[PDB]
Amino acid sequence: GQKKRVVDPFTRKEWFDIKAPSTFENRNVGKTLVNKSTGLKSASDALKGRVVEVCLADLQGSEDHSFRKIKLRVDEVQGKNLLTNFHGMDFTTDKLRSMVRKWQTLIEANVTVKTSDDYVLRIFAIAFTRKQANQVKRHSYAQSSHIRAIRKVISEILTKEVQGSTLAQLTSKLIPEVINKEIENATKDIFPLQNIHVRKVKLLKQPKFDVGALMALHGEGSGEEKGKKV
Amino acid sequence: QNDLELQQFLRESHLLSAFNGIVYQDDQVIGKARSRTLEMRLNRLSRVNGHQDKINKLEKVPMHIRRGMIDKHVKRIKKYEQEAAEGGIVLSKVKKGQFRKIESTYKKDIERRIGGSIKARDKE
Amino acid sequence: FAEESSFMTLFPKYRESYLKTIWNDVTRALDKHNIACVLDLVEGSMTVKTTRKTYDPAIILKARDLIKLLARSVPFPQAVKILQDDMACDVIKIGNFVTNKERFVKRRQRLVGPNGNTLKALELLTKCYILVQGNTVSAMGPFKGLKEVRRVVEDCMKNIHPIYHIKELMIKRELAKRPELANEDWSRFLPMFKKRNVARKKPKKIRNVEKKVYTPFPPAQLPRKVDLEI
Amino acid sequence: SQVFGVARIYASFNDTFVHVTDLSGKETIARVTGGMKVKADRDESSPYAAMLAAQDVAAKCKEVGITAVHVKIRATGGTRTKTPGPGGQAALRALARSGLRIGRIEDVTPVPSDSTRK
RNA sequence: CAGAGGUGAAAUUCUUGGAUUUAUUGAAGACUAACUACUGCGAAAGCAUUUGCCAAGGACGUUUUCAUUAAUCAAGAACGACCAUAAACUAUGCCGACUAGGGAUCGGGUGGUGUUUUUUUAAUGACCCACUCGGCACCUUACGAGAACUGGGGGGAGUAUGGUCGCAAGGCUGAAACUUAAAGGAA
Repeated sequence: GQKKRVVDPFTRKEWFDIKAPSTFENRNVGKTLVNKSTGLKSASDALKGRVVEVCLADLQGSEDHSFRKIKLRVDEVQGKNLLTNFHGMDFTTDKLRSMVRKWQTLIEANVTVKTSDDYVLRIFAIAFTRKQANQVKRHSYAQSSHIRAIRKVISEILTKEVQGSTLAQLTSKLIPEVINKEIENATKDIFPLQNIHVRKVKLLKQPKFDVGALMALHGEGSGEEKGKKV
Repeated sequence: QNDLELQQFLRESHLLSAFNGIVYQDDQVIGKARSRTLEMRLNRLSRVNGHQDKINKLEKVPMHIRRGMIDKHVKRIKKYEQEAAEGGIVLSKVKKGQFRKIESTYKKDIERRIGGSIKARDKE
Repeated sequence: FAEESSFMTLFPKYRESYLKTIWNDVTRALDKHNIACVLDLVEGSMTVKTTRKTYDPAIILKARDLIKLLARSVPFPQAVKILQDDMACDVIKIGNFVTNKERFVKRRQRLVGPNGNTLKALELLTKCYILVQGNTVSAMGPFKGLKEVRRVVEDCMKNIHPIYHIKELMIKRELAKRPELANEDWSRFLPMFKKRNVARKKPKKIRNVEKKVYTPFPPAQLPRKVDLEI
Repeated sequence: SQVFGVARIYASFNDTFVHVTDLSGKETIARVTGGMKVKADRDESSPYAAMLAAQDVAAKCKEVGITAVHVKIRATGGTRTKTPGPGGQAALRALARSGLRIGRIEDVTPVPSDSTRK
């Protein structure tokens, strides 16, 4: 039949940029389109649900976070800025495919923990059984009771690292990979365990908004702006 | 099972790949593939009614160089099937005294000189 | 250029005496594409990195495929045919098809063939390089050949024999090399359509309606003559 | 100085998709597939079709104001081939050759993680 | 915003009442990827996410206990009116009442005495080495009569046929009682 004639949809598009929370280094991550702020769907509520997936290397300046992408959820719009909060964390698939080798065991755990806020998080963990230096047998398997005990102490100490953190404290805790060092130190009594990682953090429920808490995560701001000159 | 062109292509797939889209049908097969293909077909036809001491005559090779040929070929076979066994690779299954037929078997024409199995040990 | 790309696979320990030998050829074959590569022999890994002089954006993906082919134990002159545009990998998964180990290994050995004939004829027809290893099937080749070998392997793990697919591949080659008959369907020429589903049980369902209810408690045993006398 | 979109190249067999969106993925900038550039209905996956689709993608991205793209290259995945078709590397090469800067190439095909086969 | 599947090409199909692609979220039914092995467990068919409960089982350790309670199998028992489905398909090997081994691996135990571990919260590892018991396999060795879901003709490769049973040729069709139209074929 008859279809449609085009009218260019980039004349009604508005550019915002995304300010990341201050639990990171350099916080301008990029820009985002949205339709122009008309009545009946204003743009500031056409936003506020969008998550962006950025790289932690791009958020932290280094390159040892070249894996480990994270998600930032848009919460509050002010003055052509999208202030975001932490929404999750995930490895790239190539990292854990680069970690998995045969002739070892992968012990993976996960716990659903509610923080010192009322965010509830499903937080994961992977760990691979190392072989010691001077080990001549090619296997280095765990005896599955060592797996249950390792997974037990993984669950206990990382649910101790949450509940004893807020979201900002947990994010600043898992940027420099130090919960992995806690797992390694707490587990070398059982098995050697190379390259423990957290690998995945999911938000499940989020409490309320608390604009004051978000603006204290970012920085202040209030405007009296221009005035019309007639 | 009673397709002739299909089964001929199946059992002459090895030396077609050794001496090569590809050609497989006669009236398109150029030299060394043609000679060994025709010789393989004539051997397989003549192994029914011809005598077993008269169908597969080995080329006369001296003792101290045929035994070295066999030892180096078995070293190749053991290295190949050991490398495949420590990899995942599923190999085709041979009988107990036979030599495993590999790419050097098809290229080097080694079975005319060494046979398919040591028939003294097969006899005993 | 690009920012940075870095892939890494990690290889099993027995491969290192081969990879140490062929490794200078890998550096030649990748430095003609301006890709660095390290071979770590202590952690047992192979990494490829996009350097400052890489103007081909997509070649780091083929370098990734090359090093995981080297890890999956294809040889070097076979595996450097992945650095060219007309050729790619596929890793068919055959483990999740059938239940018992006997039927699994018999269908996988059927995929290999007597003396390797089925596999070598498949490599010849599809112009691919196929490795039946473990409970998966690696393959390198052109994309039409990869589509063909994937359908061959999956239907071989289902019950239909692979020499039917080899026959229809020969039929399709000698049917594609004529200028006419190239927009007509070849289903009358292919013998693959068997119509072998031609049984239907038609009993009266005497016991099969509802017989032999299950009780968890066993019956007692017929006692011996000694028991019957004492 | 760069403005970053993402590339979202989905390169199956039988077709390729070059679909730049913004950094979130909610707003699209010039989805053009392979089968809409030149269609013999079988050359949809071809490197020529992927180069044409990525070239007028990069035209509209330079029109809107995007200078660089983060490349997310996926295959059909699922319970299927997991290997990108012939159009993925061609679309990536044409996106780089037509002015756009490339960053963060990553492979986001859906590995099915215990699938629904039998 | 105009195509998407799919194919060797196509097609049935979906699609401007927005398909395919992208992002957020929900629901459903399965399934337990890589780790995954000539490894483990189970009487066999079989069994792979976490945690808990319920009973079970095996090997080892034992200066515990009972005291011949035992081994094999015909018979018999346990396991194995709606929506409609595949199995085999190239294979292998010399058997048992039978001697020693060798490397690797799984579970337990003993000893050694180094490194990872570590400390006055409980107990508890991992690796290396030797020995030992029991397993799944593999590579070899030495030595023995090892005899006394039922229905079957007689080797393989061929050759001939004045026998018996069949199937099959001719010759332009129309068109025969009719030297007969139209039309078609052939050359």
